[PDB]
Amino acid sequence: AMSICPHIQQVFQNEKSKDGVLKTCNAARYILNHSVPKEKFLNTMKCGTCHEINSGATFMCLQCGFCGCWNHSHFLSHSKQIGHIFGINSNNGLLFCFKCEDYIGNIDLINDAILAKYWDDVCTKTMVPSMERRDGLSGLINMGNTCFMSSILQCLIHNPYFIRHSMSQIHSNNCKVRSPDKCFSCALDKIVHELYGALNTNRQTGFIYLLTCAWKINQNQDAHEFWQFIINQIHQSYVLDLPNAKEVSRANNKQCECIVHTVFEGSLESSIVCPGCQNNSKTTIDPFLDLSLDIKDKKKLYECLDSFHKKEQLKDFNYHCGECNSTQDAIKQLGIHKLPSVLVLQLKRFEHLLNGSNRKLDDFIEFPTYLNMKNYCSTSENGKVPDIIYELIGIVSHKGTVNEGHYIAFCKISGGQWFKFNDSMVSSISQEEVLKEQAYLLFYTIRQVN
Amino acid sequence: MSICPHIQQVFQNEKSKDGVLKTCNAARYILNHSVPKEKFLNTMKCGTCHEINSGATFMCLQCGFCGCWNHSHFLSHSKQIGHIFGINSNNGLLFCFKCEDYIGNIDLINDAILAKYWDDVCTKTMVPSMERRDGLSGLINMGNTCFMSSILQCLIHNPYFIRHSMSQIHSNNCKVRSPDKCFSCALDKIVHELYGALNRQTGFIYLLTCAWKINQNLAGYSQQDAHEFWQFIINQIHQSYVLDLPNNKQCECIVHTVFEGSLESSIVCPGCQNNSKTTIDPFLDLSLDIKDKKKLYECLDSFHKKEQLKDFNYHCGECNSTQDAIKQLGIHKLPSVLVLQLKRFEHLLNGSNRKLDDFIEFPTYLNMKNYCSTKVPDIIYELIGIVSHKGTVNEGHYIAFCKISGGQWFKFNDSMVSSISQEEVLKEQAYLLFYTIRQVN
Amino acid sequence: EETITIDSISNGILNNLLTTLIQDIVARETTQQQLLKTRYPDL
Amino acid sequence: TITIDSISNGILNNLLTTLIQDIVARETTQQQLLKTRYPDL
Amino acid sequence: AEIKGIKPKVIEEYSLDSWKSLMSSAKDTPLQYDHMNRESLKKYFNPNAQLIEDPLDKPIQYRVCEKCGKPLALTAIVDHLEN
Amino acid sequence: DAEIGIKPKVIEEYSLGSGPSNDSWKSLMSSAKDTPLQYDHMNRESLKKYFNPNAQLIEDPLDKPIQYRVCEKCGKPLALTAIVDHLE
Amino acid sequence: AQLKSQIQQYLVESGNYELISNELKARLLQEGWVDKVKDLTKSEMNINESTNFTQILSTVEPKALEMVSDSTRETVLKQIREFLEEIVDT
Amino acid sequence: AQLKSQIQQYLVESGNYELISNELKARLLQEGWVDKVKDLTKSEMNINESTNFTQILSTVEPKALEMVSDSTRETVLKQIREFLEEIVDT
Ligand SMILES: [Zn+2]
Ligand SMILES: [Zn+2]
Ligand SMILES: [Zn+2]
Ligand SMILES: [Zn+2]
Ligand SMILES: [Zn+2]
Ligand SMILES: [Zn+2]
Ligand SMILES: [Zn+2]
Ligand SMILES: [Zn+2]
Ligand SMILES: [Zn+2]
Ligand SMILES: [Zn+2]
Ligand SMILES: [Zn+2]
Ligand SMILES: [Zn+2]
Ligand SMILES: [Zn+2]
Ligand SMILES: [Zn+2]
Repeated sequence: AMSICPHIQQVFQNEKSKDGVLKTCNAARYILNHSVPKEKFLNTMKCGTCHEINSGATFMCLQCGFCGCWNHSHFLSHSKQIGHIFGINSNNGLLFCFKCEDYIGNIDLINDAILAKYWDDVCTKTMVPSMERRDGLSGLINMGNTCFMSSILQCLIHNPYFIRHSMSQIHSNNCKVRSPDKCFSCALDKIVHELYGALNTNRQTGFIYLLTCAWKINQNQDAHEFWQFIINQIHQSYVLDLPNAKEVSRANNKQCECIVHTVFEGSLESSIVCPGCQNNSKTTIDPFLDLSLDIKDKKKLYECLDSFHKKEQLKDFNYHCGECNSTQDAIKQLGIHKLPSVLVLQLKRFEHLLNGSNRKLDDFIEFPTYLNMKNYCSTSENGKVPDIIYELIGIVSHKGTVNEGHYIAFCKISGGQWFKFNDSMVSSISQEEVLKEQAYLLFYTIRQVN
Repeated sequence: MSICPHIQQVFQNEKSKDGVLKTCNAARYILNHSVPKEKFLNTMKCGTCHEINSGATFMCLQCGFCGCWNHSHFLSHSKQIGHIFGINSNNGLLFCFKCEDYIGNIDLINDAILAKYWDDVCTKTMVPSMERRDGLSGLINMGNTCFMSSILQCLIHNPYFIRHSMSQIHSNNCKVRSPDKCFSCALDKIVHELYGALNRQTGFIYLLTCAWKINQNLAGYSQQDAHEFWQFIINQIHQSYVLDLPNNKQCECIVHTVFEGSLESSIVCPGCQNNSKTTIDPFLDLSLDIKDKKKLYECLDSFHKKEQLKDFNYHCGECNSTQDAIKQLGIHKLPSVLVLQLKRFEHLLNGSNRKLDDFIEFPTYLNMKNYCSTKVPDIIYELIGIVSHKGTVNEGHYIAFCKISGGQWFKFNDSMVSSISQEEVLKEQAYLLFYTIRQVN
Repeated sequence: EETITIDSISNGILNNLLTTLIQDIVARETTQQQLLKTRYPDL
Repeated sequence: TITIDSISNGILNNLLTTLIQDIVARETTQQQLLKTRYPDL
Repeated sequence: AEIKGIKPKVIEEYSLDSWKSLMSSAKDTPLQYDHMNRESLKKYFNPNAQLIEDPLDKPIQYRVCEKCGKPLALTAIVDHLEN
Repeated sequence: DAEIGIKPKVIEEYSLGSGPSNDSWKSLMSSAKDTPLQYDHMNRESLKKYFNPNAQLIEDPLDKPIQYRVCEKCGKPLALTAIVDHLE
Repeated sequence: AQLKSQIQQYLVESGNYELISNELKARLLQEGWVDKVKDLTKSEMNINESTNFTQILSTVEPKALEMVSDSTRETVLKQIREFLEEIVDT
Repeated sequence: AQLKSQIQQYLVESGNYELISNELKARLLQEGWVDKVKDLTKSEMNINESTNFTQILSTVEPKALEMVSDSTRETVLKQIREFLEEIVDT
C-alpha cells in the first residue's frame, strides 16, 4: 500500500507544531494568490543563495522566509545547513519534503488546509468521494420508449365501459386531490377531455401528466404489465375515496363495485379430482382480470383456449387421495365460472429465459371478430351452455425482438371502423387487414348471450 | 339536410311538444323494462293482423295501437284515424308515416330524457366537434431524449457549474425544495446522484417531468434541437435566480457570470479611427455559418469584419470632416466559458429538413485574440466538450463528449459511457463546442 | 297467400324474424347517417 | 567567456525547467493522491 | 305435409289491449336487454356486471360543456350545470 | 557571437535590495492583504479590458480533479468552501 | 284458416319463440351476416345520395334475404319444423 | 560572472520578464507541448511504477526539453536577445 511522509507525520504528533505548519501553508498559498507578478518573481521565485529567478522551481521554506532553487540545489543545502526540510513550490503551493525527496500530495488536511480550523468535523462528518463517482461519469437513464403505454391507453379510451364511466364525472365528483400531476385518475380523465371534449394545444397534456404520475407512483417494458398497472390504480382510487374503513376491506378482499371490477373480472374454477375415486377436493374459485394463453404449436385462438381448459396431470409427489389412498396422479382442469363484460386475452409471446436471455414467439394466431365462450364454462342434465358471444373491439400488437421492440394498437369505433394507432400516426384500416395482425392483447366485449 | 315538417309543426305548440316527449320516454322505458314474452306479445304483436314480428312493429304515439309494417297495417292506421307517428319496438326510433322516414336528427328527440332541462342544455353545452366525436388522436413517444441528455452531460462536466451546484447556493435559497416541482432542484439531484452517495438515476426523469410540463414541445419525436434545449436550460437557471431574489440590467446568476459575452457593433471614422456610435449586444453563445468553410477560425473571421456603409455620410466631431462611416462587429466582452454552435440545420418553411455534413476543423486550444475589439494579447480557451449529431435528420441521435480532469475524454451515448482518444474526438463533425478560459496574456 | 303447409308457416316465421331484424339494422344505419349528415354538413 | 546567445539560453532554460518541474509536480502528486485514496484502480 | 289445425289438447295451456298499459309491470321490471338473456346473465356473469348492449351500434352520445370543455354523458349533463 | 558588463545608465535606473534571505517570502504578507486575487496566467488588466467584471474564473480547471467531500447524513457533494455551513 | 298468429302465441308462451329468435341472431352474427347487412346499407345510402329508410330498405331487404347462409336457413327452419310437430297435427 | 541575476532583475522590473514568460507558456500550450509533457509524465509513472517526484523528473525533464519546437525556441530566444541588447555592453 502507498506510504506517507514519516517526517511530516512525526511533526503532527505535536498539536502546536501541526497547527503552525498549516498556518504557514495557508499564508504561503495566500501570498501566492495575492501577489502581483513582479512581486511574485522577486520574492518567491528568487533563490536566496544564487539570486537567480526560476532556477527551476523555487521553494518557500516552511520554517523561515528563505526561498531556494532546485536546479543548483539551494533548498537542499538550506535543509542540510539548518535542518528545515519542508518547502512549498512557489508555482503551485505544493509542499515538498527534502528528506523524502518527494512531494506530500496524499494528506487531505494539507491539501485542504483552508479547513484547518474545522478539521474534526470535516473528517468525521464528511467522507472522500467514492472511486466510482469521483468524476461524475454515468449514462443518463431516460423514461424508455413509451408505446407500451400509448397502445394500452388507446384501447382504454376506445372502451365503451370506460368512456361511459369517465364521461359520467364520477371520479371528478369524488376525487379529493382534484389535479392531474398528483392523481392518476384525474390524469386519465384529462386524456378523455382532450380527446373527446374541448380546450377553453396538442392533445398531449393528459398523456404527459399520466406518464409522469405513473413513474412517480412506480420508479422504473411490458404492455400487459402496464394494463395491470392501470387497472390497479383505477381500483386503488375507488377504494381511496370511499367513506369508511369497513368498506375498504370488503372492497379489497370480498366484492368491489369499481369500474375495473364490474367490467373486467371473471372467475376461474380450478378442480383437482382423484382419477381413481372421484373426490372433488379441493376445487377453488379464483378471480382473474385477463387470461394468459399459450401459443406454442397453435395456429388458432380456439386451439389456445382448448389447451387452457384441458385436463392436466398434477405430479406433486408424496400425495395420496383422501377417501381412497391412491397415490395416482391427480387430474386438474381449469374452467370459467364467471365471465367478464370485457374479456382481455393475452397471448404469451415473451419467454423470459435465464440469465438475461429471452425469446419472442412471432407465430400467427387466428382470432375471430366474434368469439364464443360456451365451451370454456363449467355447469347429463341439460345445463348445456348457451351461446355467449363476444365481439372484437381492440388488439395490441408487437413487432421486433423482446428487448428493443415496438407496440401498435388497433381499435374498432362506432360503425365498425378500425383505426391503427402508431404513436402519433392514426390511420384507418380494413377488418380484413386487422385480422392478419400478430395479436398480443385481444379485447373482447360481450355482445350476445342466449 | 332538412327535418320532418310534420313533427316541426307539432312542436310549435309547447304543451303537445311535452306530450310527444313524455310519450317517447314512456315507450322507451317500457321497451327497456319488459320481459321477452310480454315484449313480444304487447309491443311486437300487430293490431290489424295479430302476428308477432310481421316486420317492424310500431307503437302509435297518440293511441295504444300497434301496427306491423309488412302488411302496411300502421300505414293503414295512420290513413284514418290520422295518427302518423310510431315508435319501432325493436329500437325506440320514431317514424313519420307521411315522410315515410325515421325522425333521427332532432337532438331533443334523440335525447328526450333531458326534456325537462332542455333550454339550459341547448345554451350551456354543445354537440361534439366533428373531429373529436370518436376520440381519434395520436399519442406521442417520449423516448426522444438525447438532445436534452447530451446537453446535460456538457453541463454536468462543466467546472463552473459543478462548483455552483456543489456549493449549495440554490439549495440554500430555493423556496420549492422539490425535484418534481423545481427544475433547478432536479439538476442538483442529478449532481447528487453522479458525484455523491445515496440515501436508479431518477435525476434525469425528475428533470424530464419538470421539463415537459413547463414546455411540451420538449417532448416526442418532433426533431427538437440540442441548441434549443441549451437556451432553454440556461434560461431556467436564470429564471430561478431571479425568483429567489427578495424583490440595464446585468445579472449575478451562474449563467450570467460564466457564459455571457457581448458583441459590439460600431460606426468608426475611417480617418481618426474613433468610434462615433457603439451598440453592445449580450450573448450566451455564438452561432456560426459554416457553408463552404473548412476550419473554425474561417467562421469566426466572417463574424468580425469591416463593412463600408454606403448610406451613412456624416460629420466626425474628432476629425473634423465628412466620412462614409465604416461598420465593424467584434467581441466587446468574452465569457468565462464560450459556447459555439456550428449551424448545420435548415428547418425550412417548405417543410423538409436538411443537415450539413461538413467536417469543420476545431482546435483543442482556441485563441480569440483576432476577434476582439480595439495590440490584443493571446486569449486562449481550452476545448472541454462537444455535442454532435449523427446521422440522418429524423432517425439520428445527439452524442456528447467531455474532457474530464487529467485529460480523458468520454463519449456519452445515453446511457452507454465509453472512453475515447482525443485524436478521435477531433475527427467528429461538431455541432456544439464548449471552450473554457485557460490563458489570458 | 300460399296453402298453409307446415313448411309454409315455418318459412313464414323465419321470414318474419329476418325481415324484422333487417329492418331494425337498416333503421339504425339510416337514422345515424341522417343525424351525422345534418349535424356536420362538411364530413 | 559569457555570450548574449549563452545567457539567453540560461534564461530560457530557467523558464522551461521551471515550467516542466511544475507540470511534473502536479501530475506526480495527483497520482499519488489517487493511489493512496483508492488501493484498487 | 298440410296443416290441419292446432292440437285441441294444446289449447289447454291457454288462458286469456293498449301498449300504454304496460307501464304497470314495466315500472317494476328491472332493466332487460334485447339479446342477452337475463337467466344466463344471472348464471354465467357476475351479479354487479355492467352491461352495454351493442356498444358499437351508434357513436357515444354526449355533449360538451361550453365553459369547461369537458365531454358529458347525457345523464351527467344536468348535475354538472346544477352544481 | 557577442561578448558581454551591464549598461551604466540602466544600472542607475534600478539596481544595487537585497533584503535578508530568511525573511524574503514572509515579507509579502502585509501587501498581499491589500492585494486582490491574482491568477498565474490570467493578466489582471487584460481580464478587466476583455471579460465581464464580475466574471467567474477558475484557473486551469481541468488540471486537478474536483475538490469535494460527501456529507455522511445526506450524501451530497459539497465544495470545500461550503462544507462548514452545510454542517452547522 | 288464419291461425298462424295463434301458433306464434303458443311459441312465445312456451318460450320456444325466444329459442328460435336467439339461435337465429347468434348464427347470423357469427356468420358475419349482421355486418354485411350494415355495410350493404352504407353502400346503398352512399351510391343513392340518400338516408330515406323506405327507399333504402327497398334496395337492401331483398339482397339481405338472399345472403342468409343456407345452413342457417336449414338449421333454423328444421328447429321450427320440430316445435310445430309438437303442437300442430297431421 | 554573477550578473545573470542582475540582468534578470532588470527584466523582471521592466515588465519584459512577464512578457517573455507569458509568450512562452502561450506558445507551448498551443503547440500541444503542455499536454505532451503531462502524458509523458503519466507514461513514465507507469513504466517506472513510481510517483516519486525526483525519480520521475529525471527521466521526463530531458525529454521535455528535447520536445520544444524549433519555432518556439528560435522565436523566444530571438525575443530574449532583443531585450538584452537594449541593456548590455560588449
Ligand atoms: Zn539557487
Ligand atoms: Zn528555512
Ligand atoms: Zn519526508
Ligand atoms: Zn383524481
Ligand atoms: Zn375494485
Ligand atoms: Zn381417490
Ligand atoms: Zn293511433
Ligand atoms: Zn299487420
Ligand atoms: Zn314527416
Ligand atoms: Zn429549487
Ligand atoms: Zn441571470
Ligand atoms: Zn474622425
Ligand atoms: Zn363545465
Ligand atoms: Zn447533509
